[PDB]
Amino acid sequence: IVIAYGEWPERFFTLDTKSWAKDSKGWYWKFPDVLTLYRSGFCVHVQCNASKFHQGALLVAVLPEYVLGQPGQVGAVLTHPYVLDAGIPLSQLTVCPHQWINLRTNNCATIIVPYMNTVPFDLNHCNFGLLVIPVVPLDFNAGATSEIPITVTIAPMCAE
Amino acid sequence: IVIAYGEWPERFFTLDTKSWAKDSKGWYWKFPDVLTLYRSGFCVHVQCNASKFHQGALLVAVLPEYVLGQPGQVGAVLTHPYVLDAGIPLSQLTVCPHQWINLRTNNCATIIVPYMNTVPFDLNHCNFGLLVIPVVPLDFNAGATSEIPITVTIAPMCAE
Amino acid sequence: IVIAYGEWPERFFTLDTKSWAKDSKGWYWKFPDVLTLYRSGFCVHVQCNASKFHQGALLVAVLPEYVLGQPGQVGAVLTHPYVLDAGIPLSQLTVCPHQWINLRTNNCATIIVPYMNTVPFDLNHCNFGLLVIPVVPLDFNAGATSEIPITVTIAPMCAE
Amino acid sequence: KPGTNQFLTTDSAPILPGFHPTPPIHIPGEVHNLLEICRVETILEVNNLKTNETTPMQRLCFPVSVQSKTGELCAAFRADPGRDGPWQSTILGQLCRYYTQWSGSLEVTFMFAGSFMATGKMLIAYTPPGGNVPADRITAMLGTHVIWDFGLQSSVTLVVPWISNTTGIITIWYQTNYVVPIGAPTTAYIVALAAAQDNFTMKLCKDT
Amino acid sequence: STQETAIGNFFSRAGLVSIITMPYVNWDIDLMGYAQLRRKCELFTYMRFDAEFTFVVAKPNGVLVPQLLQYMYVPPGAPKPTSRDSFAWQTATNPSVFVKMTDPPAQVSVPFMSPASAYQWFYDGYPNNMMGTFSIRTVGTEKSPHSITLRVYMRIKHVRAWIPRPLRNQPYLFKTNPNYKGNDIKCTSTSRDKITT
Amino acid sequence: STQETAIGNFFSRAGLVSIITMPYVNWDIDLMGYAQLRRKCELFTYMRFDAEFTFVVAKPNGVLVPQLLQYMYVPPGAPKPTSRDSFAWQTATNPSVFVKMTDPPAQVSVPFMSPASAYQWFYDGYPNNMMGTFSIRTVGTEKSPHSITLRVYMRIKHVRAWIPRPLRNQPYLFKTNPNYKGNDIKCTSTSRDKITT
Repeated sequence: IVIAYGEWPERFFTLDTKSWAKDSKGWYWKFPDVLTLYRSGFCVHVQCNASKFHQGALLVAVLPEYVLGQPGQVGAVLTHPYVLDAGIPLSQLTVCPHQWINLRTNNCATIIVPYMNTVPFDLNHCNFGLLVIPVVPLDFNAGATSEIPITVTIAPMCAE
Repeated sequence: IVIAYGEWPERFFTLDTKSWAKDSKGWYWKFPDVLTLYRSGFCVHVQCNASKFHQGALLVAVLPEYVLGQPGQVGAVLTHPYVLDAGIPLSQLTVCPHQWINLRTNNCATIIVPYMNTVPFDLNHCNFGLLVIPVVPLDFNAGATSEIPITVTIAPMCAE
Repeated sequence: IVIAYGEWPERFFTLDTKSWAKDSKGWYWKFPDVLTLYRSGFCVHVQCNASKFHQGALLVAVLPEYVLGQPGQVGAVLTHPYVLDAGIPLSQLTVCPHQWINLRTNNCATIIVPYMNTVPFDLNHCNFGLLVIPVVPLDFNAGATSEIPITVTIAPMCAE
Repeated sequence: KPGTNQFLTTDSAPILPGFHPTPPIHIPGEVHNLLEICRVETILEVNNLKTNETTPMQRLCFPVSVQSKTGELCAAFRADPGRDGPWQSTILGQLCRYYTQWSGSLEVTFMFAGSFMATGKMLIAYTPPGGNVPADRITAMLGTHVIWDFGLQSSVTLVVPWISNTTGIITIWYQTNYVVPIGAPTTAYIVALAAAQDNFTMKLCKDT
Repeated sequence: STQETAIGNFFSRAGLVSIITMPYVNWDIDLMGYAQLRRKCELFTYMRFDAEFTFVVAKPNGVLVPQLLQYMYVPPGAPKPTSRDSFAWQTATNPSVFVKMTDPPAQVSVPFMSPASAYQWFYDGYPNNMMGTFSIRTVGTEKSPHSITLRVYMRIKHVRAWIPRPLRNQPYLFKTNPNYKGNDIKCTSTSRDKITT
Repeated sequence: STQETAIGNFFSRAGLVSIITMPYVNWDIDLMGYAQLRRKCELFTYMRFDAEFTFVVAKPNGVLVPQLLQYMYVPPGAPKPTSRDSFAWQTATNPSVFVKMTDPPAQVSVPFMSPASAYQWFYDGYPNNMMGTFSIRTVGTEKSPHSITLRVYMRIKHVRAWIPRPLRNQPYLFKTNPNYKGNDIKCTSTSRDKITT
């Protein structure tokens, strides 16, 4: 587990599983839009199951106040993942809370994100984004499954 | 207050106000249909406001398992109030819990009805009816208001 | 009772009774002119007797240093009661000490006003006015009395 | 240091050192804060129709009559003191034009002015900011509402929970028709008063 | 907090009160001048305070010139000057201030000056609250060759107010008493079309 | 030591923020001006601070002239002036400063002014953080005969920052939102010929 900025917040909704092909670019989700006054945290949980003959490396990281240059439950696909579609370079995305989904090693990553806003209480404002970037392209031998699924689980924490 | 059979159950919904004319016959409501597994009581409250120059006498009484010979929130109008539209005579309706709305005297009547069914837990079954019968016809002099309204308030008690 | 600004001052003179018609506008009296070195308070008492079949609403309120834009015991009649005949709107007359003479409810209103002047001791200076405004016009059915009287009683308190 | 010989308005040698001003007295009634002024009820102008400009004495009340059927809308207005409309005629609305940002709760009181022999019922419902005005009495009853009968009580107060500076809208419905005996007037008038609660504040100064 | 709406803060931030052009002049002190401040003062009945004036002087077109001036203050009871060479300009009972034009503006206060205990914005009887009179001239026996215009800014300090009264909505007509236009009364609020919206 | 890289030192040494030429003008306060400071501020998401401005004025060619000026500050909610002789220049709610040209520059601060608790450089939703507006004019009814140009320097004090975010490498296109040129993306680092050296 990784706690965003070391501050605890004070059901199990499962979104659709995106398919990771050999030429995919990335995906991102906005919160709390994806689950559709307000004050609540979250517990993001991403799992990527694949055989031992596959290789790759994902990079899941939150990004508060992620403006672009309302997807919904389905999500969206980035166009230029090198500049994160917002001008900021991908090579320094590690500043924000993050995790690695190295397929040679553990295939699960969970992030605890508390409430981060300039007002104590808040439907038109999206707090933070959740980016999944295939830093290392996925490869396999012929005859294996051509698509490796990824599952995202969202659990509200300390809602009010 | 009158407690049905002396047994306590263990918001304030206001229905539409029916108009009491000089030739009206009566009204009845079914429960718990009027507020639309289940186990709950009720707290019926009927008020009839009129001037001091009017006269009349209502008779509000519940009747468990009141079969006829699904109105809804609006209610319904009896056709032959003498036989209660079910064969039973009106003159012995007093056996069930009841109250009088004598206009010369108090104009409010509240009834507490607990759960009365053959099974501990129950949408297609209506438990009891609520009959309002103008036993004494209303009369007034010319020039006064020709319609006296009646208001019904329902409050669920000990719902589960 | 209502005490003006919460400060006690430290016979029963009865003025003429003005007649309140169905198209009247208002009346006002100046003090201490109406009872004709000086230092004294007052105890104003206004009563408006009417039958239970009448309706209306008066607004009696004092107003220190009430300049216009010497009536005497008789009084005077306002010309444009909406602007209080002085430019100030009637809708915010409630800032000054006041009372309501709602005919459906109590028909008496008494106000205690202490001495309010910039000098410890004072015949040419009028301290405060006393306005009576029919905010809600009076109405009745035909055949009833067409004029409802209002009586004003003045009692000096702590005179010197 | 920079910033000398400059006249900042928002920032002195006496001219008569030998003068001793008159000592004060105990004139009764002194205001230390403007909040003590915005805490008294004042008459609202709900009947702000375009036909009362010629005779502006009828704008302080709205009527109820026997001609109206049951379950019908009577009056409706927003709950924004700063914006133009009915709240222009109250001391709170007038003083709120001298400031920029305000926050806190509000309370509104009504007062029946009919005959003593008239009875009935009226439903007052307030909807929170964000949504739509109710289209039916049954829809309005589910929200925050107060049932008022003028046959027993003569004045009721509805308290607005919270406002800030997309505005809350208040409504007045017809629970039951207006009943009246023979020999009494067939029309009654209602006056509405508004005032602020004990948590109203203002932040920045402005000029009207 | 609640300190942002106190009576002291509500009467601060000195603003323009009068503009004088001298292409000698007399300007009596009168807070009931510009309608912006008159309506604010008329909220209360009795007010007690003192002022602090500031004179920023400059020729038209804005340029400054090395000229010497004299601002002279006159108490409520005193003969006001009536000529450029009267004995009033020389009598010492009423103070005066000398300052050159190419200098920071002259700042001077004035205490609570009244026989009573508080100013009265509304008097019901017949005859009182005069605050003084300022006189401005260019020092010298000859005639100055440069036109000047100065604007006076006034602050209010140590404010106390009594007996609040309703505000005013009708337009003003005179600077001394409150007559309105009693034939075209303007309503306070705006107007709808039907009372349902 | 480590005090040389603290957040307070990193946002000091007031620099030029805007240059204005008047051959009346309005200049709204906007830190997201010159790209040198915009990239530095965009490092964090939430920032809270106050500023301290300084106006050095002079005619072109550098020579100074004895002229009187007026810098006027407008809060976020207020009507901005629209003419040389509007009532905005006379309303007293929004403060103003008078200073002659042949004088040390006028230094004035401004507090943390926002309904929220911190400035937001990145807002994801739809409609907020305006800081005010300065207005400059030459005092006088006539027309000034001398052209002026002034440059505004701004400092930052009591800096607090929250939620660091990645820096920016692509060139800017607009002063309000971050669109880049999505067809000629420039790489961050330089390029070798073969990865052995």
